[PDB]
Amino acid sequence: QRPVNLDLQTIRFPITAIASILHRVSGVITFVAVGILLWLLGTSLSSPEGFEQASAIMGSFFVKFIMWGILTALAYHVVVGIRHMMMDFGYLEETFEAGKRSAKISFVITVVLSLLAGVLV
Amino acid sequence: MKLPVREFDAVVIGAGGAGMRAALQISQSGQTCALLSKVFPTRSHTVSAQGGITVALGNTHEDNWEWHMYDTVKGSDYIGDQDAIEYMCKTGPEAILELEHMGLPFSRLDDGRIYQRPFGGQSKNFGGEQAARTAAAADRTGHALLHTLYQQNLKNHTTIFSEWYALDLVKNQDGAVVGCTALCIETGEVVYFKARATVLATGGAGRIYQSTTNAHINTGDGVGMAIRAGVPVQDMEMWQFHPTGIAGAGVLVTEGCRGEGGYLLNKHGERFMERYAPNAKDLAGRDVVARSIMIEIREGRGCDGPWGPHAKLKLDHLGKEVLESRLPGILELSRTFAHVDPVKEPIPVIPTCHYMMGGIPTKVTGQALTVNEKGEDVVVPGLFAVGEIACVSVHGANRLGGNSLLDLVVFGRAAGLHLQESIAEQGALRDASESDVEASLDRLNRWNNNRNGEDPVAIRKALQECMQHNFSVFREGDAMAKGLEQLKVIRERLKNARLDDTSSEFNTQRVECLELDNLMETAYATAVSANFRTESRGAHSRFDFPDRDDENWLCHSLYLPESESMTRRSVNMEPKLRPAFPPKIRTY
Amino acid sequence: NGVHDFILVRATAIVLTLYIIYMVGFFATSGELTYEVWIGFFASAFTKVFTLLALFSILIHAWIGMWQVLTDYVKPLALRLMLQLVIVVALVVYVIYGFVVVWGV
Amino acid sequence: MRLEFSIYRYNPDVDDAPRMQDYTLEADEGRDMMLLDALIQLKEKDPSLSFRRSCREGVCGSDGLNMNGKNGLACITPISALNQPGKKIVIRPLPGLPVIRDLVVDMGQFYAQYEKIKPYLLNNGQNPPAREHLQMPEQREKLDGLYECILCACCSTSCPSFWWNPDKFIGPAGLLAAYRFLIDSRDTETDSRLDGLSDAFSVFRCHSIMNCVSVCPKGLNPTRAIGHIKSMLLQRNA
Ligand SMILES: *Cc1cc2c(cc1C)nc1c(=O)[nH]c(=O)nc-1n2C[C@H](O)[C@H](O)[C@H](O)COP(=O)(O)OP(=O)(O)OC[C@H]1O[C@@H](n2cnc3c(N)ncnc32)[C@H](O)[C@@H]1O
Ligand code: HEM
Ligand SMILES: CC1=C(C(=O)Nc2ccccc2)SCCO1
Ligand SMILES: O=C([O-])[C@H](O)C=C([O-])O
Ligand code: SF4
Ligand code: F3S
Ligand code: FES
Ligand code: NA
Repeated sequence: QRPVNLDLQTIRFPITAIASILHRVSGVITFVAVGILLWLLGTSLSSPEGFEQASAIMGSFFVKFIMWGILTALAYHVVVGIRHMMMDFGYLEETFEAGKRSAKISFVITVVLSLLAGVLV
Repeated sequence: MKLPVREFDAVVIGAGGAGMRAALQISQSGQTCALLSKVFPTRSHTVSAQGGITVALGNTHEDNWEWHMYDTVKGSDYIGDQDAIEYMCKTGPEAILELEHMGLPFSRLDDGRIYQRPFGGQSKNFGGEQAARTAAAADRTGHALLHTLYQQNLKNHTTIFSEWYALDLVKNQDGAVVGCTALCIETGEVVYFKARATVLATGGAGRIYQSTTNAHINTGDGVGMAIRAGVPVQDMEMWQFHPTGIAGAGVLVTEGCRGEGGYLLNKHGERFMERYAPNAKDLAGRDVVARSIMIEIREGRGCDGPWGPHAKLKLDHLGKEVLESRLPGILELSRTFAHVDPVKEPIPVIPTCHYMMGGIPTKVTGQALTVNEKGEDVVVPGLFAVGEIACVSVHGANRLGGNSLLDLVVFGRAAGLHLQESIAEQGALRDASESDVEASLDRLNRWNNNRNGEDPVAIRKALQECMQHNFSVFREGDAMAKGLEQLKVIRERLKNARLDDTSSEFNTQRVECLELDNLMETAYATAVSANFRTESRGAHSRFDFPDRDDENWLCHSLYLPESESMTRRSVNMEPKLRPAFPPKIRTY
Repeated sequence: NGVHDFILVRATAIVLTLYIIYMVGFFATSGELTYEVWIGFFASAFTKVFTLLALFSILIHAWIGMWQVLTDYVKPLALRLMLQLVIVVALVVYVIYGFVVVWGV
Repeated sequence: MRLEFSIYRYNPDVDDAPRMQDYTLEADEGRDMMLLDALIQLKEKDPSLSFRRSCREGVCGSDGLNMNGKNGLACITPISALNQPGKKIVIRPLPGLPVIRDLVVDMGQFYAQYEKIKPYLLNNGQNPPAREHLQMPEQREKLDGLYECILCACCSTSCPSFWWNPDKFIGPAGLLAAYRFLIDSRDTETDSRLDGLSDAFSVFRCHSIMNCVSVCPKGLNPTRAIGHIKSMLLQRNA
């Protein structure tokens, strides 16, 4: 049966494709994260003691890191999701130049939101 | 039969404009039809055609098919067959309108009609004012045409054998063509396509020259196939050199550049075509323009640079808007291949081998002709040809721009409309024996078994160099005689040439070696024919016989492959719908 | 069909964006997070309703999205159907657990 | 000046699996050739090296290749655009399709997706024109950017959605062709065509990855064409 060239290390991906695969990954991560946030929210709401315990969980440095990652993936998924919708509705042009430009601005905005997420934590 | 046999009513060898239009027609007439092509169909050279289709639509100004007929006859320098030119010009408008109904994306006038531009050799009123009759899709008309025809073939479910290489015609013991052997490039499989009608539609052969506008695949396969089957070819000395190939690259820039208002300059900034063709100027016949450029260069008035000697094609005065809308493809080609932006600077150009006026003589029905021992025309039963491989002849000694695409469509369609009658007229054909099929494999078995002979690459290069030095725009008896001797030697080397790749899965070397045989036959026929024609007419121009000679040479030249010798064939001068155009001195 | 998925993903994206703005709004303007203010926020009818509406939006949005991912990278049918089952079940559990958490506050 | 290449080789009667083979070519210092020129010369020295080509002027679409990681046409890719000091010029087949031999891929799936969108004029024959269909320059402008496609597959073989579902996602080139008939004012079957493009896969597997636009050797923009199809699908089915 015939071989195919699909060796991903040998192929150039422009920034728009990087933006794009990260949007997919951030969506999957966020899917799992929702469960974790709900488990955490449930605990923080079950009683006064459930609440102190959620704070103690959030006090942990390892947990701060995870929670920061979750918020970053979320921010990324939201920002680049909005970018997607702006193209769909004609607010952003669908040219390669515009795609590059809007991807970059999307990364900058995400970095800012990821720093604000660090602070909030 | 030790080879697989695939049987159809018709086998069409070639899927350019002519072959695809023919297959479509043959199929719609109820006959089974196999369309073969050595590349995927939309990669045929037609796909590179630029300027458009010359046809009396009467859109840009009131027109008349007889004006077009006149331009064509005069353009051909009086050896175009006038009954055939009449059929083409009169049939043209409806045949082209049918492409538009198939969805061809023609450019448009303001009132929504098909856009037509001026082109070389176009006049109103039988030699009057410049006409504009070349229908265009910007300057990618060949692309638009071929893709549309392919689309129609998908729609029609035509049986297409893509990337099959036809090797040689198969003849039966009565001398009738009964199909061809072919090689499947993907698998290496060899097959006999058996047919009642075998239609050559294999295109031209510009690759016999060192510099050509033609695709790498333009190797004259149908000329070699005809010749090896004992079928003659006609007017092979008549090679069109397009006046404006890019200098140093060979890549064409369309005559639509001059049609839209561009013109040629020499190193003094003289618009020299005003001198050489006071009426039509830069829109004179191509043989005349091409010679005029070479005369400027020869006499020290050409330009030079990184590109080599050349004339300048100035377009900038048309403006960015007209250039990007009417001529976008030549913007790309000039930038890429000349490193010159036509919006700002003139394109360096030189005459470059472009089109084969010669080929397999045919009737308007597409049936191939041979001659008997008495020199009379007789149909070759089972064989047809359409398109640049055919010599109907509607182009004579110099083809008009835009008239080849018209030819592909008019004659591809005609072969298919007439196929049932042609098959009925020729009668039932005897079957090929196995030895008949075997004879069609001899050439292939030679290559498959020769490991130790000569390098095909040097042979191809020598052949190209010979044609370029000796059978170019200006010819001379002594040089041509020597050229011919050199080709005989090269042709002998070719009989001992080696195949270095013996593999079977997409082996392109084998295909290129088989093509080399067809370049050799085409070059050889061309050289014998050019030596033979002792006069100058249209594209054929000789220092030792500088004059047109209507008494001896108002006729076709015919190369007889069994004796490797020449004879002459009558030119038709009996149109049905109007009177003949008498031969006269031809100036632009 | 495809038009239906495309619209639903985008309709729910808009609802979740509003919900995120609402939630972030709260977080970034509430100083010390006492148990008291935390529970007062989630006891509000507005917060309860919005959170359940977000949860339904997630069920819809993430289902389409995860289906898109699985139909790209997981070819063996049985494995794929199994993964879809786990994923739908998880999303439905998210909603139901959400109902249990807020109706308990 | 010496040019160094690493080129993908595969012959099923000889190789167990594909390999890269190194080649050297002496070039003229003062001249910049196209990659196709270089390949043609490598084949003079290794007759077994197989690749497609024809027009050598960027119009026929024969010679799509992955060059230093990026799809394009060998015939209009200057060597100076590929040649980096101390690195090999890497030539590989278009990604995602079966490799027949060396640099030649089986384009079968690419053509099948093209046929699926019925790329030919559909006109119901009512109100026939007297001669040609009349199409104003403004209507004809809509085909610019769509009818120029040379079917080279550089775009589709660079699209991840096309890699994962080459038999259900139409792919950028095919959708560009669909849009070409969708907005042709002489095509009367617009609604039928949109009805055939409403499933989850034909059009909607496009995620605006934009690999298609970045590689098109003719400067076309499938992403935008695809956007317009999605709008027409909403307009008709939402
Ligand atoms: C070179 C050129 C010519 C040209 C032009 C621009 C260029 C760069 N612009 C033109 C224009 O604007 N108007 C016009 O009237 N003519 C123009 N020309 C000339 C014209 O394009 C050509 O003469 C014409 O397109 C020839 O078409 P035709 O159908 O006769 O043949 P083809 O397109 O060259 O296709 C040949 C087919 O045959 C197949 N083939 C060849 N050999 C074999 C074998 N051995 N076995 C199987 N198939 C074979 C090829 O695969 C191809 O499909
Ligand atoms: C909060 C929980 C969310 C989860 C779990 C989630 C999950 C997902 C997943 C798994 C995908 C599929 C990714 C793909 O196929 O490439 C997706 C797609 C998408 N998401 Fe979300 N998402 C969430 C919220 C949001 C928000 C707030 C936005 C704001 C715009 C958003 C915008 C989008 C868009 C536009 C797509 C479709 C992109 C495409 O089809 O190419 N998502 N989401
Ligand atoms: C098919 C698809 C993605 C994809 O698979 N991207 C990708 C994968 C591997 C390598 C490069 C890009 S990311 C955006 C959603 O659609
Ligand atoms: O100049 C052209 O566009 C082209 O070369 C036309 C013919 O007919 O050959
Ligand atoms: S859209 Fe561009 S890259 Fe894709 S097939 Fe057409 S010409 Fe090639
Ligand atoms: S690269 Fe693929 S996802 Fe869409 S924008 Fe392009 S077709
Ligand atoms: S060889 Fe025709 S596009 Fe490169
Ligand atoms: Na001819």
